[PDB]
Amino acid sequence: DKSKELHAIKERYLFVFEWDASEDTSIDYNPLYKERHQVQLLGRGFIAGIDLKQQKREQSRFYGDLMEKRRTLEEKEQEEARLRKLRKKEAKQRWDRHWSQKKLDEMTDRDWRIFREDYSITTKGGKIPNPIRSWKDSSLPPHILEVIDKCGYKEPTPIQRQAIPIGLQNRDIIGVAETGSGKTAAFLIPLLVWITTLPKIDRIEESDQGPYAIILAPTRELAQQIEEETIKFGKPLGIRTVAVIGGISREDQGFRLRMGEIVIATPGRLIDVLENRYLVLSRCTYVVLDEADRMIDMGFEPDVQKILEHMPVSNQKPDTDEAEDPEKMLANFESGKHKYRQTVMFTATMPPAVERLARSYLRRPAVVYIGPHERVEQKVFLMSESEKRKKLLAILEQGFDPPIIIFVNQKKGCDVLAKSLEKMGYNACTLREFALSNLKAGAKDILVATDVIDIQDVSMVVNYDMAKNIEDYIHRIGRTGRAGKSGVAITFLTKEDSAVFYELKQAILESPVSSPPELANHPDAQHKP
Amino acid sequence: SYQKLLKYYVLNALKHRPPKAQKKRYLFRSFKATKFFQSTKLDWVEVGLQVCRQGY
Amino acid sequence: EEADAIYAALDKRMDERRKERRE
Amino acid sequence: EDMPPEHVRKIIRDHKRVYLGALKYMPHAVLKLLENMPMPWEQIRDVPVLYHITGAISFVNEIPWVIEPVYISQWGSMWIMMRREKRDRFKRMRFPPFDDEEPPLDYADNILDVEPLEAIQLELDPEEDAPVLDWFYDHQPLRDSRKYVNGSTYQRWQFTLPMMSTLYRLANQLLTDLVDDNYFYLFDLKAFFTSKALNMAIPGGPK
Amino acid sequence: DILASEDVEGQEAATLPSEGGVRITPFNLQEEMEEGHFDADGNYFLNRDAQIRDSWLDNIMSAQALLEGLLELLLPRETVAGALRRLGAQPSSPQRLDRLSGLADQMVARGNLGVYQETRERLAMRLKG
Repeated sequence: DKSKELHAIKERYLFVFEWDASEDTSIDYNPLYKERHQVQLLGRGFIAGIDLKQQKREQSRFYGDLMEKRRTLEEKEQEEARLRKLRKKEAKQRWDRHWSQKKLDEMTDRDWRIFREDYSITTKGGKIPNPIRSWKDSSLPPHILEVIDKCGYKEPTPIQRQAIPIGLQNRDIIGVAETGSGKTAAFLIPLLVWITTLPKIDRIEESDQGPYAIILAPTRELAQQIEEETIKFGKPLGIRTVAVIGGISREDQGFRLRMGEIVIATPGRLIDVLENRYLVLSRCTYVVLDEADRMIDMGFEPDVQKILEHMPVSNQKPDTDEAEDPEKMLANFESGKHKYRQTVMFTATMPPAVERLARSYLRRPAVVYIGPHERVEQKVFLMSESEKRKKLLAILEQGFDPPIIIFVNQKKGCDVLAKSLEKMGYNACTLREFALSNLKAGAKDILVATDVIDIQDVSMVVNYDMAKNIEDYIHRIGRTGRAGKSGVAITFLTKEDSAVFYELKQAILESPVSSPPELANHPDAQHKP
Repeated sequence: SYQKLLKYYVLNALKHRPPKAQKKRYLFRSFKATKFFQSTKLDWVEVGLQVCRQGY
Repeated sequence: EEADAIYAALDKRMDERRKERRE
Repeated sequence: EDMPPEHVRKIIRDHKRVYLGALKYMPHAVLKLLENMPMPWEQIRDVPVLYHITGAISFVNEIPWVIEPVYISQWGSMWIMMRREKRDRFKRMRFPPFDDEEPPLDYADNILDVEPLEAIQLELDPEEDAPVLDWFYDHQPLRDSRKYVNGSTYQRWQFTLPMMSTLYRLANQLLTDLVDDNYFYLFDLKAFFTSKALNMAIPGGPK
Repeated sequence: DILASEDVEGQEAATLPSEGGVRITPFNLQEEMEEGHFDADGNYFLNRDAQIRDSWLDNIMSAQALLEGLLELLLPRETVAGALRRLGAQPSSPQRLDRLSGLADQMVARGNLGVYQETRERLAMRLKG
C-alpha cells in the first residue's frame, strides 16, 4: 500500500475463449475505493435481480432503528400487522414444498413429475402411474413387504420404483438399464404379488400345465444369477423355480422337470425342451427377456421366435389403446387367472432386431429409461495447501446430500480435519461398523478417512489430499457407487501432487461425464512421471 | 466481463454517426408484385422446417 | 428468358435506391 | 390475398433458371426466420409466408413489433417464474436430437394434430392485475382495440395510468431503484470519452 | 538445380492407402514432387498458391390430360388460384384441392409458368389450339 502509493507517485511524476486476469481494472490499493460504500437508499430501494430476502439480510440494519425510533406508537402495530399479512400471503403461496416433507394425498402431478426427474427416469406411454416413494409409502401387500424386508433391500432402485406399478398394471415393459442396477427384483415383485394374491380356488390344478412365468436369459451366468435371486425371493413364499440351462447334466434338469411356477431358461436348452415336449406353456402369462440385445449379438433370434410359436395366442393383448389404459388393465390384473399375458424386455441399446422383437412380442409397451473414472463426474481445483480448508468450507456451505466422504493421506490429517468440521457445526465420523450405521441412518453426514471396508453409495467424494497413485484415486471416487447417480468427486491439487497429474489428466479426459484445461494444459501433466 | 461489455458499449457510442438519407427500402413489396411468389399463413415451426430443408 | 428479365428488373429496382448517387 | 396452408404444404411435400434465381436470397430468409422465433409464453404462432411457385424459398415477411413496457413486464414475469422453477425443482436437453442420417420431421403427420404442452405463464391475481388480465399473454396484445392501439399495423400505443402502474409493478425485478443522475458520476459516456482521449483507466471502467 | 524421378534409386508402387486407420506412405516421391521440389543437395521447396485458403480443407400424364383435368376442376370465368382459394375454404374438399394442386404442379414442372393467374376459357383455348 505505502510502497505502492510511493510507486504511483514515482510512476506519475517521472484460441483463448476466456478473458485473462491481466486485462482487469480497479486493482487499486486505496482504502476509499476497495470499500466503495454502496447505497441502500432509505431502506426502500433494492438492487434488481438479487434476491430481496437476501438483500434484507445483507443490509446495514441501521434505518430499521430509525424507523422503530420515529414511527408512531400505533405504527409499530401497523408494521406488525402488515408483516403478518405478508406472511399470510407467503403461506398461501407456499401451500411448492419438496416431496421429502409432503404427504401422498397432497402430492400433485407437478410434484410427481419432479420426483420422476430427481431419479433420472422417463416413461413412454399414456397415463403412467405414480411411483413408489418409500416402503412405508408403497402400496404392496404386507407379506410381500415382509419378504422384501427379510431379503435386505432397504431402499428401492428407480427401476423398481417405476417398473413395479407398471408391472402391477399388467402392461408390457421395455426397461433400458444395465445389469447390476436391480432389474431382476424389478420384474420379480409384481409376479410374486400376482402369484401370492390369487384365490385358493384358482391355484388348485390336478395336473402340471406348465409355468406361470418364463424368464429367458442369453448366458448361463445371468441365468444362474436370476436363478439364485428368484430362489431367495421364492423360498419364503413357497414358489418353486426351475432352471432350464446348460452346463448341468441332463439327468438333474430332467428330474427337476418332472416335479413341475417360475422357469428361468437359456434359449437353446429351452427350445430343445419345447421341440421335444418336456415342458408345456399352457398357463404361461408372463414372459421376460433380459438382455435381448445380447440375444441378437449372439444370434438367438429365430430360436426365440420359435419359442413364441409355442405360445397359445389366446392370452395375447389386442393391438388397441386398451392395452395401455390403467383402469381396464388394472381391473384385468384384479381378475386373477384369466388375464392377458405380460412381457417385460430389458435392454441396453436399440438395434432394429430388438425393435422387430418388440413389434412381434409386445402390444403398446411402456419404455422405462434409467440414466469408475469413465462414469464418475470429476472436478479439480488447483491451489496451494494453505487454501484447502477454506475451499472445503465454501463447498460444504453450498450444501450436500449426506453422507459424503472426504479423503486425506495421513491419519493425523483425518483426526484434525474432522475436529475442525465438528467445530463448524458438522456431524463428522473418523476412519467401525458403528460409524457406517450412523451415516446410513443420517446421524453423521461426513466421513473423514484415509486410503485404508463396505459402505453405501455416496453423492460426493472429496479428495482433500490427492492420492499418491491413480489406482488409489480410482478406488476412492468409485465410492459414489458402481452405477445409478454418477455422483461427484472433487479433488484439491497442489504442486506436491505433480507426479500424478499426467494420469489424473487421463482419468478425466476419459470421462464423458466430466468436463479441465487447468490440469490438461499444465506443464507437469504433459509427460509420464 | 463487465469492463469488456462497457468497452463495447463505449465503442458503439463513439463510432455512431447519423444514417445517410436514401429512398425507403422494400424488398418484399417488390417480391409481392412478381407472379412467381404467393402469400399464405403458416405456423412458425412448419416454415422453420421448410427453410432448413430448402437450404439443405 | 422472361424469368431472368423479371429478376433483372427486380435487381435494377433494388439498385434504384442509390442509382443516381452511386454512378 | 392469402392462400390456404394445404397448397404450399403439398408444394413442399411432393418436391431451372426460374428455380435458380430465387435461391440467391437464402440468408435473408434465414434472418426473417430467426427474428420471429416465438416467445416462451406463447404456444403457437401463425405468421404470413411468401413462397416460390416450386417451393425454392420461403419467407416470413413480418417485423416483430412489441410495446416496450408490456415486453419488459412479460420478460420480468419470465424471470420470476424461472427463479421459482429452479428454487422448486435439472435435466438439460440433449443436443442435436435428429441424427445425421434421418431427414427433418414432416409437419403434416406429427405436429399438426398434437396439442402442445403448457407454456410459461404467471398466476396473475385477479384483484391487483385486473386491468392487465385479459391481454397479458396474447400474441400482439390489445391489437383489435381502438382505445389503445392505432390499428392493425401496430405502430403507436397509448395506455391508461393504472395499467402503467401494474406494468411497472410486475417489471420490478428487471428495473433498478435509481431516481436521479447523481449516480453514474464519473461513470458515464462523457467521462468514458475523456478516459479514451487521455488514455487512462477509470476504476471499474474499461481499458 | 532440380532432381528428376530417375535419380531416386528405389521407388516402388502404392499397394494400399491405409490399414487400421493409419495412413500408409506410398514409398515413392511422386506426391512430394507434385507438392514441391528438390534441389541438388536434397532440400525441399514447397509451392505456395493457396489464395482462397479453404480453411476446412486444410485439416481433414400428358399435357392434354392435364388440361382436361383442369377444365374438369374449374367453373367458368374462374382463375386457377381462385379455385384454390375456394376449394381450400380443415377445408371443404381436401381431395379435389389436392388433385388441383397436383395438376398445377405437374403443369409448372413442364415449363408452363404462371398457371395460377389463368382463367378457364384461356385454358380451354389452349386445349383447343
